[PDB]
Amino acid sequence: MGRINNKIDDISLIGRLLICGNSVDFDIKSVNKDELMISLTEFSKFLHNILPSISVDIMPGTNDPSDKSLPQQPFHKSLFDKSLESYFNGSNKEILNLVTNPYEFSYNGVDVLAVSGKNINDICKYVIPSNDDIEHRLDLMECTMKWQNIAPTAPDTLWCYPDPFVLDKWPHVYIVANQPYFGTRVVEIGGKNIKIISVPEFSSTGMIILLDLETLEAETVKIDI
Amino acid sequence: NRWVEKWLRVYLKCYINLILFYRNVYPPQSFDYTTYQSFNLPQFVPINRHPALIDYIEELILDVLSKLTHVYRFSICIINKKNDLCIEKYVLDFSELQHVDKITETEVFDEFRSSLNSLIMHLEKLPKVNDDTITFEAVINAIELELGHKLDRNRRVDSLEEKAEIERDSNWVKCQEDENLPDNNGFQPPKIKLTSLVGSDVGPLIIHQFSEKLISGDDKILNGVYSQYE
Amino acid sequence: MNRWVEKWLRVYLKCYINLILFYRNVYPPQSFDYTTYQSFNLPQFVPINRHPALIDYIEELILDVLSKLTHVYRFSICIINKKNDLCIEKYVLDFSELQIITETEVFDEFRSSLNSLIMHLEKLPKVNDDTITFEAVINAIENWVKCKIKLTSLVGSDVGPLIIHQFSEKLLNGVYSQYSIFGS
Amino acid sequence: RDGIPAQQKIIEKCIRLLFQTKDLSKIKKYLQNEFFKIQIGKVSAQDFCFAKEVKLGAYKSEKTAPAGAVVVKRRINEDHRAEPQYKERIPYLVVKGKQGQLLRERCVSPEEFLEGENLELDSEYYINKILIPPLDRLFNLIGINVGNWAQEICGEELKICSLCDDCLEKRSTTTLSFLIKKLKRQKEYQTLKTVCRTCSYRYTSDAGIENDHIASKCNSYDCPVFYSRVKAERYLRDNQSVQREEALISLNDW
Amino acid sequence: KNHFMGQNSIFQPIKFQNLTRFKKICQLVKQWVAETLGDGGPHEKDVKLFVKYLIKLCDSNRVHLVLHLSNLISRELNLCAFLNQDHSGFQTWERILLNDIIPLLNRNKHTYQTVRKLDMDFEV
Amino acid sequence: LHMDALLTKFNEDRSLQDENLSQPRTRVRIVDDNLYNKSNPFQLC
Amino acid sequence: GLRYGKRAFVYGEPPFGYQDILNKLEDEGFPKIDYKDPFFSNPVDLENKPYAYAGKRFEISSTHVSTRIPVQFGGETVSVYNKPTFDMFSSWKYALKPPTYDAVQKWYNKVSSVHDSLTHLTLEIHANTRSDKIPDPAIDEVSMIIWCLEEETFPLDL
Amino acid sequence: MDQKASYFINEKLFTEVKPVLFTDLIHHLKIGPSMAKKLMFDYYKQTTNAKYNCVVICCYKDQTIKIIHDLSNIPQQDSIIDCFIYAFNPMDSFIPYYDIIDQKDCLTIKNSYELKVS
DNA sequence: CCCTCCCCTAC
Ligand code: SF4
Repeated sequence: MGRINNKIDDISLIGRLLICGNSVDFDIKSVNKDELMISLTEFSKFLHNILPSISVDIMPGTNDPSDKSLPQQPFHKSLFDKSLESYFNGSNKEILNLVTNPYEFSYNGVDVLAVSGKNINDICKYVIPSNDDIEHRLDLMECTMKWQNIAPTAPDTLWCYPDPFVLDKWPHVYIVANQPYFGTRVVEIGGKNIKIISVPEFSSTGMIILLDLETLEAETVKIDI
Repeated sequence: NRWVEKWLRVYLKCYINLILFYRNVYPPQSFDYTTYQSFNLPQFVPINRHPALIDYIEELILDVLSKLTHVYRFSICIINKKNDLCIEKYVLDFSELQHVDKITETEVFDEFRSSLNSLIMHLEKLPKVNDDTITFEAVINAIELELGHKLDRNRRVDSLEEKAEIERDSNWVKCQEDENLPDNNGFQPPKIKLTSLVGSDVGPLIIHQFSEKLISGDDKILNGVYSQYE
Repeated sequence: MNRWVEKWLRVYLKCYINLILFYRNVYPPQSFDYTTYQSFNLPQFVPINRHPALIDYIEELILDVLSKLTHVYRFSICIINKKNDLCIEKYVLDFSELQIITETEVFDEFRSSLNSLIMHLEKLPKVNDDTITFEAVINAIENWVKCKIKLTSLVGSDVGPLIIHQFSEKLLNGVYSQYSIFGS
Repeated sequence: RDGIPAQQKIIEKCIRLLFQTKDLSKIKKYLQNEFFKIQIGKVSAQDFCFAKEVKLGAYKSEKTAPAGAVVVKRRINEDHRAEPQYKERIPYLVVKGKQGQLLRERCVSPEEFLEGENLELDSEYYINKILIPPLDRLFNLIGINVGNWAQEICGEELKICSLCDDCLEKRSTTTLSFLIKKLKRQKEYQTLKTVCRTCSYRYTSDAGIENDHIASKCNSYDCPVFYSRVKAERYLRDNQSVQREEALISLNDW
Repeated sequence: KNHFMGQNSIFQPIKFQNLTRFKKICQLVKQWVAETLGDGGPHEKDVKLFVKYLIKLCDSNRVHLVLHLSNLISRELNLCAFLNQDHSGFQTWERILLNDIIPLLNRNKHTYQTVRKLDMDFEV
Repeated sequence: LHMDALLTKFNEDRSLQDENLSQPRTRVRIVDDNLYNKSNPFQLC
Repeated sequence: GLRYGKRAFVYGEPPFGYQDILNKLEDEGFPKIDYKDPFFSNPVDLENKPYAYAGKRFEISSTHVSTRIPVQFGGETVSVYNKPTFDMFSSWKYALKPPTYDAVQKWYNKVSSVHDSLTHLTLEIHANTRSDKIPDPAIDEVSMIIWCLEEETFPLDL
Repeated sequence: MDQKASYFINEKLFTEVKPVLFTDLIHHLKIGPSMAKKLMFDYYKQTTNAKYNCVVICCYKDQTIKIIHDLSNIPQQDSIIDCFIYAFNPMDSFIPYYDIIDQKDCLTIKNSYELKVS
């Protein structure tokens, strides 16, 4: 909101805020509805305190109460405080929009692909004696882009369907969440330029990424305590 | 009588957990900062993870709430493990409690948060307490009730409620005011210290709070329990 | 008045003697009855010796003590180390009552005194077997034969004419060994 | 071996509790919990199968034939090559049946029981005839009977009665509970599938596609993981799951 | 509930200026002491009423409330310094809050049963 | 430098400008062309 | 040692000892060790009914304080008959002891170049059955055979 | 603006035990963040009773927001671009509580997209 | 309610 840095001109350049998932972390094996409701009410309080200042886009996460399959549907129309009824009337979705786990945000004519990161964690959990670092993760992202698919490990990532994961148009910017390391790289495959950004988790090393659409540049802001 | 009891139980649980954590009655490693303890706690009150301790605290809170009509003062007594001397007394004064059988959750939880914050502010300023050299007790002050005399009829239990009632009736013993305090030896007699703290003043719940501290002695009192100077 | 005092003092003395006997090693465990007896409606288990002879002897001693209650100033139970003939521990019940008081007040006072005694005996260090013997001693104010301290005060009856004060004192050659007495 | 593994485990646990704690209240509570679990249906369905050998040529008549002989003959009728060897144990289960039906009539085979869409095990018959006699024999010497303990035990949610089958809306709580249940079931199914894939890697020697299909093709009846996977699939494909999805859609229609 | 409360609640709170809630009367006292500083001195009747309320409050074994009120007055006086100092209002208020309060703290050491053992000097 | 030195170096010389709060500056308008386009490949029923 | 006092009367020595008490009790007719019979943790399961089987009476009692008989002096139980008389402004203290510091800390801390055997051969088959009918030695042919001679006891190393 | 924000801070700090942030003053007096920071700087002085623990953050050149905990050795002294008191804490533990704030006209940056109902 | 057949175990 510009309250901390006080640079109104610089802060106002942030048109939209995109939450990539993992808003609430819980163990589904032993969890009650009361604690999840408390966490969701806290998240709704934050959203109501930040929605007037900036638009917020909510994306499903791996540990969030959403479908375990990779094509996760949006969170719900429910699970939020009663103060969000105006935002959830249905007509006003431009400032608070919930999308599926894989989506193509056409932000100001720039199409970007964002996922929760379950696929990368799925290949990471496998041990391949033929090939967990930032460079290794970036090489994995490069291989994923080159193979023209989003989830190379189909059984681990998705379960059946009701194939969307087969790419039909290359996005300008690749966004993957829930990664221990942050890295950015510009690539050139087949004469096309694709940017890959791996935003890190906010619970540990809570740094965020500011992606400038004009110059295709990403800068990191670190928050300590 | 439905929502009031829940809020009172939550407040008592947070009070007991904070008192145990900040006075080093139990190791801080066992205590964990958490918000959910099957109830919506007002703040991040540290709750111990010991199942036996959790059950004991819950049973104590339930027993206190069961006789809250005849109880006008609830206190937590801190006594040294070595010698039976009360070195710290924390009192939750229930002056009126507005007992009505006929306020929302935000205001009550705000008052509870303010009370717990004042208690924490009082507790941090206190000196550190050595490990495995302190114990806590529960002493309540009543107006009109007799405990332990309900087993004179040889009653046979048939339901869980009556068994719990007969257990709670005989779980208290009669004591006297100013019993565990030093007996005023006269050689630099101890002078207890009184500190006043703000209490919750919601419409259904009116609560006053204060604490007692020895802050004195005549040798053999507060010895090796305050971690020397600091 | 005095009828209730004597009636409850008999039971209180019997329970105190039995608890002192069981919690120490004057007599071996699993020789008492701690499962089917309650002293003063306390949640704690009060043990009673299964041998009729020992119980009869204890009752006779209590009755003899109460017969001369107006002439005894102090009553105590001693802990004696074998082959040393020294009083390692002494549990003294001071008497200062003067010969009104309701029955339930006396009952509650005795219940509190027994609770304090049980709590004090619970934390006592473990003692090895076949090394301790007990003896009852009374002090005359102003059969029976002529005869470092760690005092621990216990709450006694003070609800009126009863001014009984309970306290214990402590301090052997390796008799005390650290080791849940109800687990066997 | 004439009984079931579940009764053996229950008897062993009860005997151990009686010999160690000597508290009949704990045994009663455990027995009530087990009976409630059996009545509800949250059982592995593998420890409730009998194992009795059958001798085809050593039976006086069809009427005197054992319970497993009926299953053996039923399997032989559909295929003559399924002839068991002499003194070979034949697993079978007892599904629920009409009042007065003979025990040998049902004789539900595990293959037919698992494949059955609307086949429910006889919880009452098992609970009585497999638990009450042996527990009574082991406990009547003390002076108590297990029969008393056994006999003492419209709407999506449990409002007594109520479309969506829900009287109180409570959207923020009902949808949270539905999501929690669905997430737990999905996580259990995913863990079971991963375990089955890892087990089938022994033959497949591959962790990618075309091995999960082989892992799901497994139908071994000697492994509890297969029974758990079958139960999870039935729960996912049950009408209750459809009702929960419809209720979620109705609540999210605002 | 059992014909033993004796009032609307288990105990009858001390009422001053037709006020019952302790926080409400504390805020009223804070407002009074804040506005009285600029007036050059509180009225004698108000001080007498406050003293009577304090002595009634002590007589019911509520010395914690008296200590809380004294702490509130002392905190207000401390926080009003460097801005409301030496205007004939702070000196008189400090003198009153000393003379009519500090000695009044160590009186009537009762707890509905005999007299409390030892003594207390209070944090104040 | 001490905390007080930094505080008196930074906060004391506050600009106190461009903070009228009566006419706040408008945020950069970023639109989502796929918000109403629908036809999401990953959308499932 | 601790002095008895200025004027103290000593009682007679106890008739029994630490080791002879058990032998005397056994000779009296009671078992040396009174092993606890099966009981009920809570009296709610007692049901207040006679427990018997095949004409043999069984006595079952709970260890809870509700059903425990009061301590009797001289063979006669003692109890209060008059109604309790509660006074005003009475203070009470909890009886049950809390868990100790040591227990909590411990809980947190833990959480020959001569052939003397027989040659062995193993065979298994695979048959391509039609639909689901199992192998049939009349309409189904053998498609694969696997053999594995036991190398542990197989000599000649051919 | 003085004698009102100071009184509000005094009340929120001592009448009820609760840490106060500058956003609270933005909600209360509807003033800009710079004015609220100046108010915290003014209130930090002329206070004899040190009954609160001030919380000061550091805004680095790389926008590395850090909470000061040692108050003795702050790394990169020359790299700090802004310094002000984040909040006043009456005790060591912060544990702030957040609720619904009706920001009707206290916004300093307003999104280009408005809100419409029905 | 008791007999017969089948299953299973202990020595
Ligand atoms: S079922 Fe049992 S055996 Fe068959 S695959 Fe899954 S685990 Fe391996």
